[PDB]
Amino acid sequence: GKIRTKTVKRASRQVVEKYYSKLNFDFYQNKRVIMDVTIAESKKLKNKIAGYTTHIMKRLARGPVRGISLKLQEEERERRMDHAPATSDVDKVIQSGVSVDKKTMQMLQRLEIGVPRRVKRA
Amino acid sequence: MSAVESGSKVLRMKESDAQKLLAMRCHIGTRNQSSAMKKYIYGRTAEGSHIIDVHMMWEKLILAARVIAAVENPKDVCVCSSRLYGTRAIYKFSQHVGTSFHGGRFIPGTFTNQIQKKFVQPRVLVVTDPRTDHQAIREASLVNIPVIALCDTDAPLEYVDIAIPCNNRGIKSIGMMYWLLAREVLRLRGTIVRSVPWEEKVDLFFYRDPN
Amino acid sequence: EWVPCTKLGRLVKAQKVTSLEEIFLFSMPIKEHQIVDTLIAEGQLHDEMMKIYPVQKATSAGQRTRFKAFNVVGDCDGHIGIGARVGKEVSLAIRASMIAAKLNIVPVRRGYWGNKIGEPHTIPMKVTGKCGSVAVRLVPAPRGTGIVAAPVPKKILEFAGVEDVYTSSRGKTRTHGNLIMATFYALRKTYGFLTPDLWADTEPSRDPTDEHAELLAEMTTA
Amino acid sequence: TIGMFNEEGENVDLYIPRKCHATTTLIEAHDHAAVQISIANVGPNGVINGTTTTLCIAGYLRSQGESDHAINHITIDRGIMRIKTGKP
Amino acid sequence: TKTNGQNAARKLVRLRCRNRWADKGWKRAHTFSARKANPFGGSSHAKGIVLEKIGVGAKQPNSAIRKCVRV
Amino acid sequence: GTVSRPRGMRPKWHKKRIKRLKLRRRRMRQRSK
Amino acid sequence: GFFDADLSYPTVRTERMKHKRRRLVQGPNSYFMDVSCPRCRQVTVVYSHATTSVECKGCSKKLCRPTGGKALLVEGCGYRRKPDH
Amino acid sequence: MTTKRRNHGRSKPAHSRGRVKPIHCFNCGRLTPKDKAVGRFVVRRMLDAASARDVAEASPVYGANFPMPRLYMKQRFCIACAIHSRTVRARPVGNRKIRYTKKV
Amino acid sequence: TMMSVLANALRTIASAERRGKRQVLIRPSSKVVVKFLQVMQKHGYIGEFEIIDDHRAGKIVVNLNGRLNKCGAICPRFDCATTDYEKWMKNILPSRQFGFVVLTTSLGIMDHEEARSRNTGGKVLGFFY
RNA sequence: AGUGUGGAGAUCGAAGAUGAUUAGAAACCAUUGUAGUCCACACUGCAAACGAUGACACCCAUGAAUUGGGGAUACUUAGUAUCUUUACGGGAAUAUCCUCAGCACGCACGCGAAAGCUUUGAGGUUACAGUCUCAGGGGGGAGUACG
RNA sequence: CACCAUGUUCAA
Ligand SMILES: [K+]
Ligand SMILES: [K+]
Ligand SMILES: [K+]
Ligand SMILES: [K+]
Ligand SMILES: [K+]
Ligand SMILES: [K+]
Ligand SMILES: [Mg+2]
Ligand SMILES: [Mg+2]
Ligand SMILES: [Mg+2]
Ligand SMILES: [Mg+2]
Ligand SMILES: [Mg+2]
Ligand SMILES: [Mg+2]
Ligand SMILES: [Mg+2]
Ligand SMILES: [Mg+2]
Ligand SMILES: [Mg+2]
Ligand code: NA
Ligand code: NA
Ligand code: NA
Ligand code: NA
Ligand code: NA
Ligand code: NA
Ligand code: NA
Repeated sequence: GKIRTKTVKRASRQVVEKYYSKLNFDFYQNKRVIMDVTIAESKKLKNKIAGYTTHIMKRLARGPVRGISLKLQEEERERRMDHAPATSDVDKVIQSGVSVDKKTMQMLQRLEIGVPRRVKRA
Repeated sequence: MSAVESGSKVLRMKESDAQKLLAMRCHIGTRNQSSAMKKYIYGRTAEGSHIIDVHMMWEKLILAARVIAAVENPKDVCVCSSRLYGTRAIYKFSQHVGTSFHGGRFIPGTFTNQIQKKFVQPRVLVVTDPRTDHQAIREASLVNIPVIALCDTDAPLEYVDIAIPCNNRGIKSIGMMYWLLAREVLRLRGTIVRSVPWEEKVDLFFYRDPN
Repeated sequence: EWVPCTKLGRLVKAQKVTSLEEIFLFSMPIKEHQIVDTLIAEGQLHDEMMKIYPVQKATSAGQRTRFKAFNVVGDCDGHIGIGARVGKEVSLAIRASMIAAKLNIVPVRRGYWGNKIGEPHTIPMKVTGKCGSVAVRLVPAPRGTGIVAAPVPKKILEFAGVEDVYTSSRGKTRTHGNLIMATFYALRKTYGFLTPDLWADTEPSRDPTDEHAELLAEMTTA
Repeated sequence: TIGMFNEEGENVDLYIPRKCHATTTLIEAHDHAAVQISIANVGPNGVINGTTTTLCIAGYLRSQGESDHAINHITIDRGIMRIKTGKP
Repeated sequence: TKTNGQNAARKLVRLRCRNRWADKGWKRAHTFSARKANPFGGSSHAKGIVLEKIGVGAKQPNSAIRKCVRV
Repeated sequence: GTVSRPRGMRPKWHKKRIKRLKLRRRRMRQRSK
Repeated sequence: GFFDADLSYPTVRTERMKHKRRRLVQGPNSYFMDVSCPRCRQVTVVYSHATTSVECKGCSKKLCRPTGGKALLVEGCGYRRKPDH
Repeated sequence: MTTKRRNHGRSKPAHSRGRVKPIHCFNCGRLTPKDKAVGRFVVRRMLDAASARDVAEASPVYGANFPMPRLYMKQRFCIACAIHSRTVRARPVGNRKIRYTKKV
Repeated sequence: TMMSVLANALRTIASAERRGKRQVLIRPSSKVVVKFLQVMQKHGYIGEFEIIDDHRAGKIVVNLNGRLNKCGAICPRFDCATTDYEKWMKNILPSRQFGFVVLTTSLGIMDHEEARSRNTGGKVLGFFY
């Protein structure tokens, strides 16, 4: 039974959030960083935090981890989603021809505006 | 709500608006009918899928827009979503219209727990689906908050006041209904003109895989 | 010493809402008991302890005893409030139930029996209020009648501001938790009955959180 | 003109409650489900003006699931929504 | 449930007459079995002659001896 | 256990005990008659 | 927004669905037809829900068959629905 | 005391029928009504996987092309016999209402 | 079977008002039913109502506003004198300020306020408020 | 279940018998077994004879089904197929929509002490009145005694 | 699926 209690897990999640650039994939160099960026009465807890910070870093290299918020990663990935195609997708469907079923065309014919130009049956 | 006091036809659905609705399949139901949404259904296709009236969809869409545009101070109109398919839509809608939003799990007590430190008191609530956003609608029933909801053919209409009959399942359909709603609210203000088409693309309203 | 956590409480402290009737008109819930402290004139609001009794939960080692306290608040001028709370201590339960009494404050409609002379003295119509099996029926009475009610309903009807009434009770009236709430529910029903006096159409009004929306934004902002 | 009055003419009522616009139901002070929806008035062009038209719905109508149908009836009555499309 | 006819007074009179006998207080005051069994014969007080003294053990949970006499 | 507290023996067996008591009472009156 | 139902003036769709007694005003469900003898070409008026087997007056030929509902007309006959009124 | 089941434990509504003839329980023979009894239709292999392999190895007719026969029994149980044999268990009050219309 | 037609009609109207309906169909109809409805109409408790002829006991469609709390029939008719008007408002009416007791009198079907002014007793038909 | 008279008597089986178990155990278990169980005629009229819910009538929100009979293939009217087919056969069953009648399921008001009921009310009730009828009045004694 | 009966009177 070697579960990291919530005190170790919360503190190791705080360290990764604040010192992600300084951390690494090894326990011993990370434990050195934990030694001076943390205040704790116990060396054992600092040892368990260093073990779980390294576990978080190995998890972060494979993908995003719930409970960790890194602003540099978030903004960089947000800019990726902000990019738009040269032409709109709804336009491309219209220029390619909108296909409707029988019931939809009956409703369109009953409309005051009539059937739109680039709309055909299926 | 296309009818105005002067009798002008300015808010009525044009041919461009109908094309956008038809391309994104916003008129497609769920084959499962509901008593509250029976009126909004024009008919049933041969394969069983229900077809949403487009006049009734547009009348309800403008009514919601005129209600949202009537809120002098934004950010007390909350746009909630739980499907994760409308999470980017409500984020983009809030970017232009200027409203509050919350995607993902609705934390219970957000509208009722006054000491939560994450406690908000909106004036209007907008949700993507009454069934999946039942938590937000339930709290709004305790604090006098009207609800505007994008409702499908099988939606339950308890505690929702303005129901937009729409296809709130597909990625492209949800993006268009929030794009059309955002465009109309901006048009109802002085932000953009009706003649010039909107420069913002509906693709920014679509949901993207996190990968 | 009061930092409002709600838009209504912020408006009350900023003196933008000055009466309980604006809250009553727009059906807004009251989440802070300090809203009633401001909006009721000093010395008008009175409190009284109706009932205190212990409730027990059987546990593995003996049992646990807590105390349920009933408080009645009211200005004797058309406002009544009933609130019940449980605490591990009698004093703690008493304090919590005074807060709950102010939070559950309702308006009471007072009318006439015969001629509409002077201030209203009785309820406008027959009303009943039910809690559990207990139902309390209040009947309008002529002037000079007084409150013909049991001592527990009589105290609530005195705090509500009615002078003459005929009261009948049914069920287990010795269950004073239900008897206190049954009287309170009957008085709440007075403003839900549509009388030909209220048939006329009234013009729309602006919600206080709508009218002062720009003021409330800058409070949270700064 | 609305409320309980005296023989001297004074208004006896403490306050005049709102009435639901669909059921003519007095909206009580402690129901907390009744809403007030204000629809913006639009000028000849697409831009709104300062005026709005507000509807009051009792909280029991929303719990039944009939507040959507009631608002449809009211907005058509007040000339806000169009009941059907015109002739092509 | 009961009858509600305009000319149904005979049924309502018999209903109360038959069902009043289920009232133990009413039946006791309208029958002679209570007075015939009552030693005092329907009177408040009555004189007597003492026969013997008896001590009655009080019912539980009480434990005592109550002084009593046969009269 | 399908029933509530009887406060006595089983009602079916009390009914049978009463049933036999009536039989022996009508036999004692028969022999005197 | 759609059209609200009117109790005194029901629409065609709802009135057509209704049972003849459940209708707003009670009315019959049957009619009369002009059926011609297959071997005679002589026309007789036949009830739509006839339960007695109708014979051609000259032919003496069965023109219909009883059923639990509408009468089944003979093969080779021609019929036209007579106006109700 | 209180009504435990709206079903009353049987598949007999109030105005459906009066009497349903009882069956003998599969295990102990207790006479229980046919709609109340806990009925299970089982299809059992005559031999287990290892025993079938040995017998089918010695069988000219049985193998991959021709399957071995099975046992088909409709078993109806008394309520006491079904609970003890664990073909059916007591359930939480909320979970009591869920029914399965097909073998799962 | 149906024994009182007015009692059935008033239960149908009262049920529709509690349910918030704008219209109600009444079947069957009589002269007493129509005369009762006209008394409520002249006091503003119901809107326009329409009688449909079906060559039988007709049907009535009543347009309902939200002003009617409860209407009902008192059975049996319970003949009422001019001195019993006060005792009937004390029993069945919510207040002395509003609500009407409808009686059938030799001068016609009218509410208790009109009947008292005409100085006529009658048989109590019902109430509405 | 029981009774009478004739049958019948395979299985099961009150009473009874034997063997176990047990401190005891003509109890549960085992092997048997009489009356019964089955039939005809005649009695009896005692059930958790239950939905522990009297009968008749009105109104009453929703979705998926089910059994029988039919019909169709504040708007002036809104489709649809599948399989078998030399004689209880101008057939049978399906699909879609509607409708009357029946047994119901998951259910919006409302009701209820609650459990729960809910067009199948236990709803439309202190805002108490559609009609008729039966029963109840703290627990026992006692459904006993007498007639 | 061998056998497994009981707990003096009031009051914490
Ligand atoms: K149950
Ligand atoms: K049947
Ligand atoms: K039975
Ligand atoms: K045997
Ligand atoms: K007897
Ligand atoms: K002993
Ligand atoms: Mg048990
Ligand atoms: Mg039990
Ligand atoms: Mg009992
Ligand atoms: Mg025999
Ligand atoms: Mg044996
Ligand atoms: Mg019996
Ligand atoms: Mg019974
Ligand atoms: Mg009564
Ligand atoms: Mg008794
Ligand atoms: Na003692
Ligand atoms: Na003693
Ligand atoms: Na069962
Ligand atoms: Na033993
Ligand atoms: Na039963
Ligand atoms: Na059938
Ligand atoms: Na003692």
